[PDB]
Amino acid sequence: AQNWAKFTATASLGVIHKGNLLEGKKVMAPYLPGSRASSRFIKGGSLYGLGLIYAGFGRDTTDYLKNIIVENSGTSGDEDVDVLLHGASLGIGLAAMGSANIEVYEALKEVLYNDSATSGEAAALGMGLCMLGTGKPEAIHDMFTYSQETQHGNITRGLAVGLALINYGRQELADDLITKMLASDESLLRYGGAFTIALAYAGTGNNSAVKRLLHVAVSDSNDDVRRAAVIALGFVLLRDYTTVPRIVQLLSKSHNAHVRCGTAFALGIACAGKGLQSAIDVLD
Amino acid sequence: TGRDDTKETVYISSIALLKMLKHGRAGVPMEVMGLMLGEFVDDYTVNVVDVFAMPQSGTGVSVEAVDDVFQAKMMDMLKQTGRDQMVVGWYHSHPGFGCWLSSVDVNTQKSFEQLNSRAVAVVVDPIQSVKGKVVIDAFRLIDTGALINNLEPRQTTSNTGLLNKANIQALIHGLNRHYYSLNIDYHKTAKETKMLMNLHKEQWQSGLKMYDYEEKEESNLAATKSMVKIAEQYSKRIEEEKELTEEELKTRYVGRQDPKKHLSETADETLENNIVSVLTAGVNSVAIK
Amino acid sequence: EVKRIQSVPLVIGQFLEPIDQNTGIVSSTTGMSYVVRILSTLDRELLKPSMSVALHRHSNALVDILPPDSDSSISVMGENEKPDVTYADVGGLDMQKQEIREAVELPLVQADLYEQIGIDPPRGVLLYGPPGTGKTMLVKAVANSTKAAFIRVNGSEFVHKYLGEGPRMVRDVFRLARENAPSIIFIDEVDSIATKRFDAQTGSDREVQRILIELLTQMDGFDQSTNVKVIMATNRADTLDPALLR
Amino acid sequence: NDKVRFIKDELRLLQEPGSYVGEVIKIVSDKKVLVKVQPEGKYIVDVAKDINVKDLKASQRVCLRSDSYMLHKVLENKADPLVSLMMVEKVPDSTYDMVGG
Amino acid sequence: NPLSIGTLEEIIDDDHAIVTSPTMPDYYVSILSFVDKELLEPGCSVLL
Amino acid sequence: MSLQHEKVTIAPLVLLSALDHYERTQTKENKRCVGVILGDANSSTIRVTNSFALPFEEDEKNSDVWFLDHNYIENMNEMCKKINAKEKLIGWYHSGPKLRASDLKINELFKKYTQNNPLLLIVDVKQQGVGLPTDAYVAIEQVKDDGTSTEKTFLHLPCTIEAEEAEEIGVEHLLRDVRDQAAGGLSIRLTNQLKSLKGLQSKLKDVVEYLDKVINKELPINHTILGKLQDVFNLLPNLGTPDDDEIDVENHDRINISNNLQKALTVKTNDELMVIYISNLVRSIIAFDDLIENKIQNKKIQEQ
Amino acid sequence: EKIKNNRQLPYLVANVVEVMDMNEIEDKENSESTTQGGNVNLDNTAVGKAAVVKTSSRQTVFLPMVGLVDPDKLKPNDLVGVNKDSYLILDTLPSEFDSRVKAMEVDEKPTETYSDVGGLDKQIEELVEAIVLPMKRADKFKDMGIRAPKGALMYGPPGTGKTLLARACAAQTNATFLKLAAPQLVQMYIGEGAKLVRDAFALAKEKAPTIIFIDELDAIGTKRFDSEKSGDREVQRTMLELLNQLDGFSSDDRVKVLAATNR
Amino acid sequence: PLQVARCTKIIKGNGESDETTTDNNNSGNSNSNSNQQSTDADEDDEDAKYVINLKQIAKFVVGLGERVSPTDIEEGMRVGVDRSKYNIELPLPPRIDPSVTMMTVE
Amino acid sequence: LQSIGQLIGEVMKELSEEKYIVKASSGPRYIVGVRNSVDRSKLKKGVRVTLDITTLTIMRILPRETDPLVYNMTSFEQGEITFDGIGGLTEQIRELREVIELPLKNPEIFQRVGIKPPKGVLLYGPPGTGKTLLAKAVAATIGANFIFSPASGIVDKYIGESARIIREMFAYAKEHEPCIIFMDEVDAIGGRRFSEGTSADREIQRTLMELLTQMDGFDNLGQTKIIMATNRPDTLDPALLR
Ligand SMILES: Nc1ncnc2c1ncn2[C@@H]1O[C@H](COP(=O)(O)OP(=O)(O)OP(=O)(O)O)[C@@H](O)[C@H]1O
Ligand SMILES: Nc1ncnc2c1ncn2[C@@H]1O[C@H](COP(=O)(O)OP(=O)(O)OP(=O)(O)O)[C@@H](O)[C@H]1O
Ligand SMILES: Nc1ncnc2c1ncn2[C@@H]1O[C@H](COP(=O)(O)OP(=O)(O)OP(=O)(O)O)[C@@H](O)[C@H]1O
Ligand SMILES: [Mg+2]
Ligand SMILES: [Mg+2]
Ligand SMILES: [Mg+2]
Repeated sequence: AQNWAKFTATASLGVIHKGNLLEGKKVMAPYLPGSRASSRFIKGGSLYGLGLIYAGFGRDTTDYLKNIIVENSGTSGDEDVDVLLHGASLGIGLAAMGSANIEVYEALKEVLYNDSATSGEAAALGMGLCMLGTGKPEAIHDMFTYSQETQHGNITRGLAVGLALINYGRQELADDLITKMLASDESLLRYGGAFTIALAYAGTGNNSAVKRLLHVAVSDSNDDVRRAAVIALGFVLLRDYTTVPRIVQLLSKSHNAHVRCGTAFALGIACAGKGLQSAIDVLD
Repeated sequence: TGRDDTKETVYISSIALLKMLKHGRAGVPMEVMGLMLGEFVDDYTVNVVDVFAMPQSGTGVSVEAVDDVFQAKMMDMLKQTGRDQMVVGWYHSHPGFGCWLSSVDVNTQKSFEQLNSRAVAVVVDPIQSVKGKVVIDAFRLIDTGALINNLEPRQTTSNTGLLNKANIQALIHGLNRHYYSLNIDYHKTAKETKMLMNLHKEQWQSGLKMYDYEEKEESNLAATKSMVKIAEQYSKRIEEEKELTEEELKTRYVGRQDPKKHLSETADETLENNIVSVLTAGVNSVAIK
Repeated sequence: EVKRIQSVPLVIGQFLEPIDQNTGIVSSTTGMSYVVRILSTLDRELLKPSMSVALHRHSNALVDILPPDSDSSISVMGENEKPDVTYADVGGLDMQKQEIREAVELPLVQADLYEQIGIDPPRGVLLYGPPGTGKTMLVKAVANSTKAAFIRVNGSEFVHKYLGEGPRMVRDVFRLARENAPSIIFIDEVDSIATKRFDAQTGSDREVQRILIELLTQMDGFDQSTNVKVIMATNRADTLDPALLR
Repeated sequence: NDKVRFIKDELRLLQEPGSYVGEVIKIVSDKKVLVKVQPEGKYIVDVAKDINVKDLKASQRVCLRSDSYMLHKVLENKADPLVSLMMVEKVPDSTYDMVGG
Repeated sequence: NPLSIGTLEEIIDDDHAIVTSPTMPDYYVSILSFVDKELLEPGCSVLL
Repeated sequence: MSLQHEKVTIAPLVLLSALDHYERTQTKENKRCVGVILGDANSSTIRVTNSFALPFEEDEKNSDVWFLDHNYIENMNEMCKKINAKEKLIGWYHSGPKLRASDLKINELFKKYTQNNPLLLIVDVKQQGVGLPTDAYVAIEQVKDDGTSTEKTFLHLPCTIEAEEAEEIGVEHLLRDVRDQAAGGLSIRLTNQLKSLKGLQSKLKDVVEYLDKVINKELPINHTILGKLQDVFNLLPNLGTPDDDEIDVENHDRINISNNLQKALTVKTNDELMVIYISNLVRSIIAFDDLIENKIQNKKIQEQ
Repeated sequence: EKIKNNRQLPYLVANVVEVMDMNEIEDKENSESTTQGGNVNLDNTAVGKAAVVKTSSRQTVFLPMVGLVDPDKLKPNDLVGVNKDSYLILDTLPSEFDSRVKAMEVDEKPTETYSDVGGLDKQIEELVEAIVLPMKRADKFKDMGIRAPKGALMYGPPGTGKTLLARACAAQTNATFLKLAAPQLVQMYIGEGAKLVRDAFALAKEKAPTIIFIDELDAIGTKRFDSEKSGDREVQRTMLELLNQLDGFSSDDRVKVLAATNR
Repeated sequence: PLQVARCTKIIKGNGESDETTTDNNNSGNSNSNSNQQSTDADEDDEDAKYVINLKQIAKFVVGLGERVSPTDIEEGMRVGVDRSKYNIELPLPPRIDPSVTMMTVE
Repeated sequence: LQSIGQLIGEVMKELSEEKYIVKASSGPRYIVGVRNSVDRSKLKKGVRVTLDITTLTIMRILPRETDPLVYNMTSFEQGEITFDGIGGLTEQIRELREVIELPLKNPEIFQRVGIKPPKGVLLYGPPGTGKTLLAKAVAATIGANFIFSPASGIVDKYIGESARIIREMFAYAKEHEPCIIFMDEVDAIGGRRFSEGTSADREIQRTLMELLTQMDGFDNLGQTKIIMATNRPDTLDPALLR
């Protein structure tokens, strides 16, 4: 393996070495930069991997990773710099998940303005992991507008869903944002639009949320947009999964592929907890 | 590592897409070509803003037909109007043949590939645009050394992507031993959309506007007359519909195409049309006087 | 989507035969046989019988039906003019003219009477003899008086100047006759199709030989219809094959 | 839904590269078969894994899709040129009930 | 694939031959690889 | 010159070209972009196939000073011949949003290029108008009959589109709207029916207020414009004439065809009602048989 | 530089069916005798003057004739080059023939003089009257005002040195010496054998005066053209074609036929 | 491969009227395309040219390769021309009329 | 250069006012569209049209198109010799004129008489008697449209192509009426029926049959006059003698 295939190997190690927090630093040591330098995928994939070990527990670790991001963000660098910078940014997201620190918000912001191709994606996601559920209005407003400024597609994708993550659990207070994201003519803003409804109204079978997601799924010709709406249903109807197979029978009837891809995923999420015999039968 | 490339998808703007078509239809059967003016950003977006057409040769498309002398002159003209940026490749037009690069087109491309490594070759088919879908595809040379190390998989990872086809045959052969094809998305802003949509001065001059009542008398007369004939086949037909197997009945007593469905369609089309014909008729009489 | 594919540009094939009902075999007018998809919302009951057909340009799919009236060799004269001559401008051969009003005129109008006696219908009509004899004059005459569609070829209107042109003409005239029956097919001279011997050791024979063989096949089908069977004329008396006279 | 989404699968089919009507003159047992595409040339060419070269026999009319020139399915309806020959010959239908004495 | 069958007019013994296909074009071929000069004799049907 | 002028057929590539060249000069805040218009003319319908930028400056403080580079245009035309040598200069695009009277002075310069009276095309870049967002004008010199001297003036030419066959499949290709300003189904045509009536309301309102201006604000009388408005009255329909009674009788005729057809569709559906009802009668047998059968299956699956 | 790209090899070959003609009115429509309908155009149906060509790919193409080739150099039956991948006429070419025809052409046959044809003095003087002297003393055909003889037959018993005299004394005087054979004229392809008589006389007329020495004369020296069930209708067909190209038809006086025969 | 052709007529490339570009007859003798312009009064177009007929039955005008000269190439002689763009590469033994003749040698 | 070549067909059969069937000159019959920049009433059968190669839509109507073989035949009209120059056979000139030159000049007096205007002359005699000279003498003096066609030079190598030549030759003489078509040395394609020999004998028959129906049948002629020059008329099919 080489390229991103080699990237995959190094960040898979930190799915395996999840937990055993004391020995997480140790096992990741010779793949961390300063003892690895053979390939830029290994050096970054240890940062992605290291975050995974410390996910949900990573308050100390957040400080340690933060030096590397500030270092390489006075530059936009070369593309070698990007692969390294990319795995630092996903890593601090995971470490600081649910923390609500402003330090991490601000740090990744300097990455986002570099406009790095792959690190911009990982920063955009990272803001959303750190600041899950807070509802800071400054965070919402800057991301949305920046989405139109950026010309790299990955960065838009990353921004769009990360807004959803920040407006988690906030229900009807997130309602104003939902309307701007849907009103757009940019597919990415709609792709992320679906997910904002999914996470804010998550686990409460609010009828208004399911209606938007349904209408949008059908009514847009754009492929990402369709797909995303379908996957969103599972999040909403997490509590009342009794109703999910009868609602989504419809989407699996239709022979558009992106629809059908998302229909499966919606059954995956919804009946994840405990199998429902019907769910399996529709997926066959 | 060396330097490691991944997928790209070529974003052909609305202005460029029509321009390529215009040039390709006009010079056919002769192969027509031209340079792509654009800008390259990201690692996944090749933005082709505009094209222009290079003078054609009877010696087709080749290494010596491009003309770099006329390019340098063309470049300055774009320079003074702010419409220069940086050249991102070339296009040419084959006629009745698929999207694929000929042996001569490999050698043309190889010279572009040295100058900019992110050079694309875009094949337009204009004799195959007679369908409701315009078949267009893009290619980009993968280096001879690369194929030995089998680095075509390297380009496929990091998304599922469309992995769309619209042509094979010659294309897939050439793919194995040279190039990697790129999928096509088209860019357009929310201004460009409205221009595209509007193709009528009959937006407000098409509901009060109407066809003479002679022509409506013809539609009424044809429609009523024919539905008798569909109705006589349906009568022969439904003397059955009580034997064994639907599929048999359809062959033997001519259930084919469904005469039941065919009568519904013919009735629905004229029924909806006359509501409009009256609806516009009365609207004019009452509002205008 | 599918309506733009239905419309033009289209090359004309001919439906040779079925092998499925959503897949057929056509020979196009490029001089190639193609296996093609067959689009729905079209005929299935004049489609499958040999008849002219539209196929799309480069895709090679049967996307439209083309009436058995169109792409014909010539059109009926039961809805145009007939040659305006009468059998009162025929002077002599009243003796030969008795047998031919017997062939044409009497089963066209009085088909019931032949079944009533139990006598077979009349069949094809041969006019043969040296060219002084007035053969044509009577055919022109009887076509006006009998009040039926009149059709028409000559065997150098079955000219093959493209490959597989010539057998397509045979299928055109006969299918058309059946459709607007009662009808009469005239083949003006057949000294090129009616050649006693053949070579078939070169390409130029075999196209004509195929015309002759197809000609025989459709006259055998033609029987027991209220059409009058082919009027035809020859020069010599030994143009005729023992196959075209049987 | 049944009417609109059948059509979209049907667009692929109509947009075929073309396909030809050949007949196998004789088999080669390396899973290649000598197939004379009938208005065109002779070609020795591999088959699909839907058919075997012992289901194909000389005088098998087959379909073969020119993108590799590879045989798909056999023609389920063959017609012999021997039918065309028998027609010329002609047998009048008669038993011993049309003679007597 | 496929194997374009032509009919061999004649070889010149130097590692080339003139063939005339049934599909009609004539081609100046090479006798080269898994084929010999003794296996090729007029009127034979050769595999291109 | 040529006096043959009728319509301006405009290709979609022309429309898009002037929006693009405006946005890549990034001219805004009422700063303009004037380029060349290319195409066929010496012809009654003026046929604009393509257009390209020309370097152009417009001064906004004083509007009576502008930059046009005469050298560029000739060079540029030569390179147009490379592309397609059926193109010559037949006019110029303006970037809108409207007609200006400083356009009269620009116009002089392009008479030493053309073989026709030069074309003025407003490509509105903000895409405003209830139909097409282009007005089209041509410069005429004429005596004025309201007792004043010979003016040079821009008289309106209608705008329509025709395009290449090739271009036409591309326009549709980018687009994915279902349209509501073009006609399709019944419901679509009701939406267009209403749009047309409100269109009429808008233009007609403007006529009443135009009349108001002449005699209270004092726009100059122009006999040529008001003269068509008189003809609106003479060609106007009337009520209770034997023409407007034919108009009712024709409605009664068409309504009867609609009645038979609604009823034909009802035949078809009552047959489809009986058919599915037979399907249910059939499926009843299967249902009965299934229950006795499922008895045997339950015990076996529990055994394993 | 554009023109030179197109001019460069290769290019396709067509003949000129006819020159159709179209008005130079591009300021509305063409109306030579065919009025144009619908829409008015500069140059999509209101084009300039026209050339119809027949290609060798088996088609015919209707183009506006090229503005660089004049309408005087286009006349029906000219052979002109045409662009290989379009179809515009670049240039004019001299009419090509078959390779059977190019065989007929001179190889510069050497003289062997009449003195090395021993004996037979009177016959040589008669044969010289026939071929040599209407060319030379063409001063005398213009004075006297007689017509030229269109050929001299040399017959007799075989082996009397017919062939040798002809070869020798034709090469002696200076004129085009064509090499044509009677048994050649009958070929296995129908009506190609006739065509080959027309190409031989064509070659004589470009290079006129020419003497066409026909070796043998008894292949086409067939006393039959009343036949019965044979391929002999092809044989006698090229005898009749010989008579049509010895039929007056202008610039044929200059061009003679020598012919040797044994029967 | 090479597309097998066969030459049908040597039309020598000077005196073919393969310059029409210069429309001037005031310059040159104008008996040939190299005598269309008298400044050089010499080569402005290839010295020798050829008309071939392919065995797909399509005639094209082809010229001189870089390894053949007109000593090598003659009328009636088979040639091989490059398959994609036609231009004489290599001369071949006389005619395609030969076939039974190759039997007769024993 | 920039005005590319378009392929020519002719209309076989109007199917509709938007859809026309053409037979091209590449071979294929198409259903083609119409561009609405030309007529739709001058598209009738037999009408020469050019159509596009890159959407196969009719661009425009064209006058008729006539073969270079029949253009060769017309460009032969030379021989400036007068009817004076026929010595001895001046009687034969009065006789020749009855059939050909009096209905040619004025067919109106032959209507009063009440017979069909006649056409056709056979010149037969033992050779060297100036049957060709007679053709060149009447070509000189009247000065009409003439077709001097060798009748064995209208056949060629290809098949069905000898029907195309002569069909359009009658097309030419109908247009440029009054026209006389000189068939000179008509004995090869004037031959007996045959057809128990080679395929050549069947080529004469297919061309001969095209000539018969085109002259008299359900197409007649009416101001075209035939002069047939044959050497012997015992070489001839009785159909053509008739
Ligand atoms: N019975 C008749 N009464 C009147 N005219 C006649 C009669 N018989 C023959 N004719 C005339 O003789 C001429 C030639 O005869 P016709 O046209 O019928 O030829 P045919 O015998 O079919 O020759 P072929 O063998 O070429 O077919 C015509 O003008 C025709 O009107
Ligand atoms: N009179 C002669 N003087 C010299 N040599 C002669 C003479 N007669 C015959 N020959 C020789 O015999 C050869 C054969 O005669 P040639 O071919 O010239 O003439 P011919 O009468 O047409 O006979 P054929 O056609 O039967 O060969 C001559 O080429 C020459 O070598
Ligand atoms: N009646 C005449 N008056 C004067 N000169 C004549 C006369 N008859 C013939 N000639 C001369 O004879 C020449 C040859 O006659 P021509 O070839 O035309 O004859 P034909 O009888 O058609 O024979 P064939 O077609 O078999 O050659 C004329 O060019 C002329 O010089
Ligand atoms: Mg007859
Ligand atoms: Mg001799
Ligand atoms: Mg004569």
